[PDB]
Amino acid sequence: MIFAVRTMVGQEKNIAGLMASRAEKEQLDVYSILASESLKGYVLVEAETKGDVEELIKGMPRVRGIVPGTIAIEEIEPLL
Amino acid sequence: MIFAVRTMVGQEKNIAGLMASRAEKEQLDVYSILASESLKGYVLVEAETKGDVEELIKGMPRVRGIVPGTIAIEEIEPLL
Repeated sequence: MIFAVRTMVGQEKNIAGLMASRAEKEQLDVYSILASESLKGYVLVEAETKGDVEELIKGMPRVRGIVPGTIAIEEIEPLL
Repeated sequence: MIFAVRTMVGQEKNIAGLMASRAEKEQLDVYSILASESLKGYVLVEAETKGDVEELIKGMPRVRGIVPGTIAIEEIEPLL
């Protein structure tokens, strides 16, 4: 599933970097990460479960939470 | 411009994490980063110049280099 993680605007790359580090370190089932200045205040994360992402972002400063529901891949390209 | 950085297969997320950290730390003009297990051996990087990406990946273990030319955004979605 693709999830949108809501972040402070401008912290997208910083949080994506922290996510990638934590995902491999904690061996979370996180498959893809997208950060872009063109997508303000969101980091897109492909993961097996919502639980994976909840654990991924736990205690992360400047992360607000996960957008309810999932993101269809079709939503992504136009936003970029 | 969008660049494809060629990596060792399986190190895509690890390198993306290192990239995000280095980009903000060195204040490189790197705008977007995409890593995905679905895209084997490549990390996609949006940057102002090729120079930015060359500096981004400098001395990075498990990075082979930059794919010649640039990537049209249309190439991205089908590969995912």
